[PDB]
Amino acid sequence: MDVEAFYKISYGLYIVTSESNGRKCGQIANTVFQLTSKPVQIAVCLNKENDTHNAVKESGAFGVSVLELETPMEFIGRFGFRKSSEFEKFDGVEYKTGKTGVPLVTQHAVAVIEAKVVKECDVGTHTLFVGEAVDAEVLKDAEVLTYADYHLMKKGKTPRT
Amino acid sequence: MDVEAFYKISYGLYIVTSESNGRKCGQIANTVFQLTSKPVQIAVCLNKENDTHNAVKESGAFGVSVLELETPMEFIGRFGFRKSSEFEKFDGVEYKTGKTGVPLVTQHAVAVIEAKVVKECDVGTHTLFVGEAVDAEVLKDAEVLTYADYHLMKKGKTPRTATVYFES
Ligand SMILES: NC(=O)c1ccc[n+]([C@@H]2O[C@H](COP(=O)([O-])OP(=O)(O)OC[C@H]3O[C@@H](n4cnc5c(N)ncnc54)[C@H](OP(=O)(O)O)[C@@H]3O)[C@@H](O)[C@H]2O)c1
Ligand SMILES: Cc1cc2nc3c(=O)[nH]c(=O)nc-3n(C[C@H](O)[C@H](O)[C@H](O)COP(=O)(O)O)c2cc1C
Repeated sequence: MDVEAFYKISYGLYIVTSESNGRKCGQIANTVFQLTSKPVQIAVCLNKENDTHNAVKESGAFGVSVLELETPMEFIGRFGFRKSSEFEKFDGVEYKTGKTGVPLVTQHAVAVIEAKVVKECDVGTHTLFVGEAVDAEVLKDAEVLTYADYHLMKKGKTPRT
Repeated sequence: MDVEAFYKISYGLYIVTSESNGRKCGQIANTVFQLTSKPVQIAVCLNKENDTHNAVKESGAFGVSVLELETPMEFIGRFGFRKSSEFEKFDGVEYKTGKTGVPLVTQHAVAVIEAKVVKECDVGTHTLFVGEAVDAEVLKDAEVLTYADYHLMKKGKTPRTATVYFES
């Protein structure tokens, strides 16, 4: 089995957020997808080792920020290469509080979505949370960043509108 | 709540296949994603009213063909009918059969993945099938077709994969 075949699967790039016990958590995730339309349900798959996973497990709510094409790599690293409980990821970033109580990061976001968890599907190393959308807003007219784009950025390439 | 925000989520375009009661089934789908790496697990979300949904639930296996950017619309159309015979879907289509028994469509595919269902997550109108990948292969050196590209091209417009430029 050639693991490189899985590189061919397409994804967006997002920040998945939640808050539990006054602790704001956020992580980068590429595994975010809409599952149904009646009602609108969005799934996020988070590693059980993540602080954001535990915040979602406890609070039963999560936010999703869809990242824009021009999101800086340091912003991606702020959320994707350290733990929320060990580094204040939200200090220095613009965000607001959703109707569910989750922090919705507006900085570099084309849109934000907040959802309440209605089902958890354990898949081993990760938990697939199924959330029913409670609110969603489009914030910018910018192009979205894809996971494939991010891999081109990793190679030193930079987006040019 | 602005529904347009949900259209900002990215997806690929795939043919999800299965075989049940000696009949090959296939359906276009955009909701296919890798859940885990240890072991590799792939999720596919299918509407309960689709024949492929039932084929996967019965057989416990599925295949995924990742479509190339240049896939003709007529080919995609073969796998998008609510009701169509096996011959209507597969006649003249290049495919091979994996150890799980599912037909792996290789035509217009950049890669194919074969999986055995290990868990089902019922989400109401759809079932999210969690499959443990048993095989996977890269077949071509071509760009993938994203769901957004598909929608653009369908309307005779240039793909995003062509409107965005990366500077080395
Ligand atoms: N939990 C999840 O669903 C999930 C999904 C993705 C990543 N992650 C985690 O996120 C962090 C950063 O991951 P990452 O995305 O930077 O990579 P990574 O998963 O750590 O991949 C390591 C290397 O594999 C190659 N590679 C992997 N995926 C590729 C792709 N889609 N396209 C092209 N090359 C690919 C590249 O090799 P070369 O650079 O040598 O070409 C890349 O540097 C890591 O801690 C990783 O474990 C978690
Ligand atoms: C490009 C990229 C994509 C990622 N995708 C996911 C994902 O889909 N699911 C996941 O659980 N972690 C994913 N991660 C890893 C988390 O963002 C990372 O482990 C983060 O440090 C977790 O933070 P937390 O402990 O504060 O939740 C990704 C990281 C990067 C850089």
